[PDB]
Amino acid sequence: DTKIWNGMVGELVYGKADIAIAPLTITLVREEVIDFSKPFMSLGISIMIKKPQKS
Amino acid sequence: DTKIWNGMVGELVYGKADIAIAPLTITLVREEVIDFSKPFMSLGISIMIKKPQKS
Repeated sequence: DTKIWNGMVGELVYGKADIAIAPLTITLVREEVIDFSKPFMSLGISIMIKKPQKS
Repeated sequence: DTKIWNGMVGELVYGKADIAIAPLTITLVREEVIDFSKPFMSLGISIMIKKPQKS
């Protein structure tokens, strides 16, 4: 609605913060306003299930 | 010895090539001379063993 970044990006875009060292997912629209470094931690959606025991 | 980049980077640094779309591992010393994009394919060292035989 306002197209105003909240959160850490709103602290980075609006001069409130100097840098971010945080679990920030690199997306397209986030690089449109700030600059990421290269990723330090690759990840993806994973399947958490119960550890099974003796059906 | 010569500190001359061979390969695709030597084609990119020395103006021979315009861009690289190739399996190029992003390292520190490679970014010291050219600019990578964000990685399109995360990977790592994997363990190839024999598939369990059907004997």
